[PDB]
Amino acid sequence: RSTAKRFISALNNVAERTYNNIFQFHQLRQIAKELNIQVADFENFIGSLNDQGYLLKKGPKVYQLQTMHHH
Repeated sequence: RSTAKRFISALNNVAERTYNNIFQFHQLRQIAKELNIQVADFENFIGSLNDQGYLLKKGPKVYQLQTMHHH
């Protein structure tokens, strides 16, 4: 769960700093690579985060992060 938490923390910070909660699938993958997250199946790792509520699909390739922000 530490890995998923670290990944969500990264998305939360990107969204806060950029005033933008939209991420394409491959952009999520690039962030995961930068954090050295290695999972068996990235698609269903993302799918699990969708199931948990962190990401909502906006079409099959794009996601909206569900987060509080400060700005």
